[PDB]
Amino acid sequence: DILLTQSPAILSVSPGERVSFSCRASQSIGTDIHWYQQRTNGSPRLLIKYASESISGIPSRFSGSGSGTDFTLSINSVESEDIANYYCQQSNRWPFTFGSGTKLEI
Amino acid sequence: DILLTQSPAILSVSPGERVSFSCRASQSIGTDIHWYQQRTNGSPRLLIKYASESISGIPSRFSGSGSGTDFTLSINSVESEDIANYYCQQSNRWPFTFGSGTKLEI
Amino acid sequence: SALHWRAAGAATVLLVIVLLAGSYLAVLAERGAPGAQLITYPRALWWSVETATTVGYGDLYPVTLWGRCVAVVVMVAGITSFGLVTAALATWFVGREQERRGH
Amino acid sequence: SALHWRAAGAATVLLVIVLLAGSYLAVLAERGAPGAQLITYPRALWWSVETATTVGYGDLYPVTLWGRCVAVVVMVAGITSFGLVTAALATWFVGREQERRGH
Amino acid sequence: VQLQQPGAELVKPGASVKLSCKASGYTFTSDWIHWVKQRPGHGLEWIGEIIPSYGRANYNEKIQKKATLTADKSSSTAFMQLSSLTSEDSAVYYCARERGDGYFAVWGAGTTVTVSSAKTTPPSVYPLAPGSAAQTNSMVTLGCLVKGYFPEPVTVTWNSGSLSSGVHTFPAVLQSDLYTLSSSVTVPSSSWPSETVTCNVAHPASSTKVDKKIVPRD
Ligand SMILES: CCCCCCCCCCCC(=O)OC[C@H](CO)OC(=O)CCCCCCCC
Ligand SMILES: CCCCCCCCCCCC(=O)OC[C@H](CO)OC(=O)CCCCCCCC
Ligand SMILES: CCCC[N+](CCCC)(CCCC)CCCC
Ligand SMILES: CCCCCCCCCO
Ligand SMILES: CCCCCCCCCO
Ligand SMILES: [K+]
Ligand SMILES: [K+]
Repeated sequence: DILLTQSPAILSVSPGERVSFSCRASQSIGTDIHWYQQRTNGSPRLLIKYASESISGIPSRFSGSGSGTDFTLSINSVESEDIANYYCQQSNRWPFTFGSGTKLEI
Repeated sequence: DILLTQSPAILSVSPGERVSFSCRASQSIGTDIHWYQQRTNGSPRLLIKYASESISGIPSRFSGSGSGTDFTLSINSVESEDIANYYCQQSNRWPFTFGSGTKLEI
Repeated sequence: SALHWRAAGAATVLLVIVLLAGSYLAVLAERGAPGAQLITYPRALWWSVETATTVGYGDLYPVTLWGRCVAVVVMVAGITSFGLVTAALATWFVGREQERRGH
Repeated sequence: SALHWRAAGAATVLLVIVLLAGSYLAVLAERGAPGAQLITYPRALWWSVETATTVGYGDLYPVTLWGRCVAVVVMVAGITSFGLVTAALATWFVGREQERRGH
Repeated sequence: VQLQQPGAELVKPGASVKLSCKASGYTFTSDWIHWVKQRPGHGLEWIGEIIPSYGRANYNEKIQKKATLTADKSSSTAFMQLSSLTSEDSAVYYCARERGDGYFAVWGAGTTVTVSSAKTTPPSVYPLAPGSAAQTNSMVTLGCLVKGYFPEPVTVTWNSGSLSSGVHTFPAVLQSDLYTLSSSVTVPSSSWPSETVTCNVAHPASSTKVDKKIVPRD
């Protein structure tokens, strides 16, 4: 099935900077990638769908880009509340599959 | 023609564990992969067809997964009788071809 | 209200239903098959429209037996409906030509 | 039992036979050609159905000369049969419209 | 609250449990309910899916099949039957809803499943108040000790949720079949004794939820 590789497992950044998470798919999947945020002891929370479509109720600080096999989730001006684990998820081919996850660290 | 690579030539595992064989195809072949078991001095015996379809008369212990270019044959709870050579075979493009084989060792 | 026109209309409504049912049935038939892409409704619907018209883009197609079975029903429904419209236009053209000659 | 209806039916049975023969002939024609994919009956049959309808998915096609020859027979049989049905519907529509006018 | 999942389930090796996910809100026929497995510290693993308005279920074939999906259209509840479990099957299991569009718009709080021979033990909540001879600053730190409970899920709140700032709830520590943790709360020193401060502790597995006010020592 489709393998989603999440580049650096950990991402350390300074308060206020722009930060980017990477999601590499083992095969072309168009824009059928979705991003989720999971805080300590919380459950997954959909942030971006179809690589770039913003979700209602999500800070405009969050945005996504890419298509094919390379995707990026971006946060303009990081901050405390953004500390969490981030995961990509594909819905192009059946088994759906999830990425290994990327932890944001300030 | 289509090349089928069988990852570790030998697989050593403890009694009762779950074990997985790998079959990598040089090109996308859908689910047209089949697995065979061959014991010492015995002849090949079809275990799984089309990557995951179980065969009548085969222990439920055996299962297969994958599609595209990565396939896996799995055995839940290995045991003596399972000691053998395992081969994958593709029927996607003509020459049919076989894998190099993987020997299970307990 | 003539028969050929009612048929044309009935065929349209029917084709629309086939597309919809087909979209739903395809997802239900394909999910569970490794490598399948006809697994969400929005694109399944686009797939059915491109199957009924036979536009042939090659971007989506069924890989399971039931999906293919569903695929045939949609193909045939599509080819048949568009052909029925052709027939309804012929009946129209033949009738008014007869008038243009008196009868 | 009118001619156009019998023809429609005869065309259906005939098309079904062409599909089947085509499925068998394609495998026989393609096996032996490096890179060929029309080499098993189940998908060959799906291939013939998608060739007769011209749905155009692009997932299977012949690479040898005889397979292509077989492919033409199926294409033509398909396009012709579905067109014959169109013609049978036109004959129906024209006849009942004539009634709706007396004659 | 989209997906309602029980907080926890204790299971003996070899045994089997049946998890539930009660949904509500906008429900369609095209809805799929998914189950995801998360082992502590690791990532998300897709288990399987079910289409309720038809009962069809699909499972992830790359892993050992320990689940069985089912649904009850009337009570809008999805069920997952985990059979013959072992330490490997211990984890949090989430359920999610998918509108046939490929993404999980909504998740359940998740159900922590623990597999061991140990017995359910409710915790002992002890208060943590400063020593009579401890200087003070604009802020004062209080806390409460949740000790000797087993099945891992315990939820700590202060003033039944009304107090959330200045709170830290440390990860349980396991020793001899019993987990133990502490939670700390920080309020302005000028307002503690005055305005009460209570730590609430709910322990899902024992269907308990004890309260404990934090007052100064004798
Ligand atoms: C010689 C004449 C042709 C005979 C062809 C064999 C009989 C047809 C299907 C057998 C199914 C099977 O056991 O296989 C399913 C197949 C492989 O598992 O996958 C498939 O899903 C291919 C299905 C093809 C669907 C064709 C639909 C036509 C409306
Ligand atoms: C200028 C007008 C066009 C002339 C084209 C040349 C004559 C046609 C075929 C020659 C065959 C050959 O010697 O070659 C076989 C070919 C290559 O080996 O492979 C092929 O299989 C291509 C075959 C094309 C089949 C067309 C079927 C039409 C019903
Ligand atoms: C000779 C090719 C004919 C293709 N048709 C008609 C032309 C369409 C531009 C496609 C109909 C699609 C509704 C008929 C296919 C009949 C199988
Ligand atoms: C002839 C009825 C449509 C084909 C059957 C669809 C079944 C989908 C899987 O449950
Ligand atoms: C015109 C008859 C069908 C085409 C010939 C098929 C031959 C297959 C290979 O033996
Ligand atoms: K076409
Ligand atoms: K095409």
